[PDB]
Amino acid sequence: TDNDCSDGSDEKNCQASGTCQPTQFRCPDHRCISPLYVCDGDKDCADGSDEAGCVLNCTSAQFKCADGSSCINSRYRCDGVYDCRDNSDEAGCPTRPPGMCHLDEFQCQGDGTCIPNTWECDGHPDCIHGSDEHTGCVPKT
Amino acid sequence: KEFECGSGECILRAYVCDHDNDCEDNSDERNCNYDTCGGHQFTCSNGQCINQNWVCDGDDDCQDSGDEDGCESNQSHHRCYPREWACPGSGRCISIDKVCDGVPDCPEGDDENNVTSGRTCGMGVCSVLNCEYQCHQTPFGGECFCPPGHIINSNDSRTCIDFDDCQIWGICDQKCENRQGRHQCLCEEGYILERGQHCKSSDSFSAASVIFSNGRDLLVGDLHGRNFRILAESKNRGMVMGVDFHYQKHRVFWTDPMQEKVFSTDINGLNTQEILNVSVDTPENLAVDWINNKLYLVETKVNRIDVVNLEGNQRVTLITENLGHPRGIALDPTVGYLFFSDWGSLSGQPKVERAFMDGSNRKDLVTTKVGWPAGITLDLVSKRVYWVDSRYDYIETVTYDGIQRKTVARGGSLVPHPFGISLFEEHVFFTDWTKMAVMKASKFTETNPQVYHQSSLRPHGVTVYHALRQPNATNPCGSNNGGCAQVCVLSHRTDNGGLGYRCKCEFGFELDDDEHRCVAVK
Ligand SMILES: *[C@@H]1O[C@H](CO)[C@@H](O[C@@H]2O[C@H](CO)[C@@H](O[C@@H]3O[C@H](CO)[C@@H](O)[C@H](O)[C@@H]3O)[C@H](O)[C@H]2NC(C)=O)[C@H](O)[C@H]1NC(C)=O
Ligand SMILES: *[C@@H]1O[C@H](CO)[C@@H](O)[C@H](O)[C@H]1NC(C)=O
Ligand SMILES: *[C@@H]1O[C@H](CO)[C@@H](O)[C@H](O)[C@H]1NC(C)=O
Ligand SMILES: *[C@@H]1O[C@H](CO)[C@@H](O)[C@H](O)[C@H]1NC(C)=O
Ligand SMILES: *[C@H]1O[C@H](CO)[C@H](O)[C@H](O)[C@H]1NC(C)=O
Ligand SMILES: *[C@H]1O[C@H](CO)[C@H](O)[C@H](O)[C@H]1NC(C)=O
Ligand SMILES: *[C@H]1O[C@H](CO)[C@H](O)[C@H](O)[C@H]1NC(C)=O
Ligand SMILES: *[C@H]1O[C@H](CO)[C@H](O)[C@H](O)[C@H]1NC(C)=O
Ligand SMILES: [Ca+2]
Ligand SMILES: [Ca+2]
Ligand SMILES: [Ca+2]
Ligand SMILES: [Ca+2]
Ligand SMILES: [Ca+2]
Ligand SMILES: [Ca+2]
Ligand SMILES: [Ca+2]
Repeated sequence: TDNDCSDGSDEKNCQASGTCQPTQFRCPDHRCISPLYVCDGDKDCADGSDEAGCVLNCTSAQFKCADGSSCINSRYRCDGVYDCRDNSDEAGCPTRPPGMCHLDEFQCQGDGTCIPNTWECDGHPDCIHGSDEHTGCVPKT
Repeated sequence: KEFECGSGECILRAYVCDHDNDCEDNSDERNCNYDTCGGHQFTCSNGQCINQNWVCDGDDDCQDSGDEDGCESNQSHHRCYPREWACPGSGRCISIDKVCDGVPDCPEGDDENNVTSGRTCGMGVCSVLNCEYQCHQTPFGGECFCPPGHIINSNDSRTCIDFDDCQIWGICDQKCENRQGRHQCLCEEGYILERGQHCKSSDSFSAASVIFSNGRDLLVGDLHGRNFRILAESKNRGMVMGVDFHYQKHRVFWTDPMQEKVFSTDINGLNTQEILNVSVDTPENLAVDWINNKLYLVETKVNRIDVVNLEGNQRVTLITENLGHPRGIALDPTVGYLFFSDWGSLSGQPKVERAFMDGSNRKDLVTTKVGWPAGITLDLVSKRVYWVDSRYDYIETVTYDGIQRKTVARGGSLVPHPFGISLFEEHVFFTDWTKMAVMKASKFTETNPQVYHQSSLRPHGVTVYHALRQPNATNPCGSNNGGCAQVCVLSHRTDNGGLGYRCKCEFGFELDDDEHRCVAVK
């Protein structure tokens, strides 16, 4: 029922015989439909026959909401933004130990804030009293 | 303190005089204020007013189920109908004139002989039933059939009780009364009754024509398609998108998304001029308030609904909240509603929305099983809205309050991809993007829509050019611009303490505390 050919050639002689192609799924009394729309989170048939009764699936590059309501991309896991409705993504994210900093971070002795290791001994005092450019830093020839 | 009934009982003041009997003496129900409901309320059978949002939500608030009547899309019949038979499979109803006639006249085809069941069509035990009217052949043998205004009683096939034929879909095209002859049709003023069922336009009006977009140009023809005339041809690879008219001034308006402009012309093709060319980029559809001299416009680059005068000067945005993908628009200035469609909001929900003619009191008129709702048209005499859907591929109708949902067409073979729709008297003309033609359809029930004009391109919005399509009504803003400083936008008749209008200010101003005088925005 979609005018793909832009001239209606792919929708000519379409009949209610209910004899869709093997690949195409058949809504009970609505239309045939492509597999790529079966179980895709969207009700494409009138009665939602193409979506009801199925279950979600995920590659190694995706993450499951706790309630099974979505398969979000793994990039959005532990990002500071609630994506899943049940907030299953940002729960259990790594917490910086009390008043310290992660392994990837130098800590400014002047105020306790954290900056990446890549900024320690880089010639630019990032910390508020220049703690990150201490005299222990190797001189750059 | 509280109100004490004549029978010796205390009842709270809030529930005193609210259509609730309370004390058996009905002391609180002898007096009747129970004034008529406002625009924002639904009116129950017993006169109780409830908020519009309570309608078809699942709660029988009216105590009469008047607000929960047929919220479903006519999934199945209710005991079928008199002088009709029920197909078990899908709830389709056909009459005895088709049952056992030798042809499968419903999807299951159960109404004929089948080798898998052994049911045969002919007489039978009906000789013992002794029906009130007649017997006739069914695949189970002889069964009862009864005249108009005769339906079988409670689990008593032999007994027929009088029935209200006024409740059957499409018994009379406009109006019906059941006090005489078990039913009788009648017509609104301006129409004239033909036969005993159909009301047609009186010949006292000039003519009736249908205007539609060929997909490139603006066409026009008669109601039978004998002759077609190109009204205005598109320039610079233009595209006629959405069309509407104004019978009083003989002007026809059409939008253009490719040229990003909105035009207007006389019916003769003279004086074609640009109405708007600023900030209008994808005007999907259009509508005209014919009594207030306004042009309501749809925009989809920045999803909003505008209102501008017929010449295109005074502009103000009405709806912007959660408008998602607005496609369809229709209005009834005589009563004062605005109907518009939305095939996806900022919230995932698609819906068909109702609002006052100034954007106030938005309501989800139809929410369930709505898919991709498209252009909307109104039956101005029966108070119903007709909308088409491109996802679930149906043409459906609900009343102004969203109750009594009935489907007039359905299926991938019937209406594979409707876009635009318009009513005249008994026919819905609807564009379809798959069969690539403007199609003529009966407005009650159709087995198969007829082809009206077959195009080489995707057609678009259709309208029927006639005077009766724009009934007369008084103009609330006629009394010296309604007192508003800049712009007078019409609203519900019951809004603004019955004044029927709300003042607005053009872009760059805001309303003061008087709601009459505009002040420069800060
Ligand atoms: C809404 O109201 C307007 C104004 O009352 C109606 O327009 C007018 O309708 C009358 C008929 O009642 C027309 O009179 C006829 O005009 C023709 C042409 O000149 C003439 O041959 C007839 O003998 C008769 O005089 C009138 O022309 C027409 N136009 C105006 C501006 O007055 C309109 O029909 C009403 N519409 C509805 C749907 O109620
Ligand atoms: C999908 O589901 C199957 C189990 O039915 C599983 O073995 C497979 O790895 C999943 N594939 C993808 C692409 O998620
Ligand atoms: C059948 O109809 C009679 C009519 O009086 C009613 O009393 C009875 O309850 C009905 N029985 C059933 C099972 O519908
Ligand atoms: C818009 O229309 C006006 C009036 O015809 C014209 O003066 C103006 O140049 C137009 N602007 C554009 C961008 O077409
Ligand atoms: C329907 O028609 C199709 C056309 O490809 C096939 O011939 C099919 O076998 C037919 N019958 C059914 C039941 O699908
Ligand atoms: C965050 O929780 C984890 C649990 O493994 C660690 O205990 C971490 O030290 C916690 N940090 C804070 C501040 O709560
Ligand atoms: C500076 O010289 C030392 C040896 O004395 C190292 O080779 C070092 O790598 C040099 N600096 C850079 C930037 O390469
Ligand atoms: C009913 O009351 C409404 C306001 O709720 C309007 O005032 C309407 O005009 C009234 N109807 C009648 C017949 O007076
Ligand atoms: Ca479709
Ligand atoms: Ca799907
Ligand atoms: Ca996240
Ligand atoms: Ca540094
Ligand atoms: Ca009461
Ligand atoms: Ca309710
Ligand atoms: Ca038959």
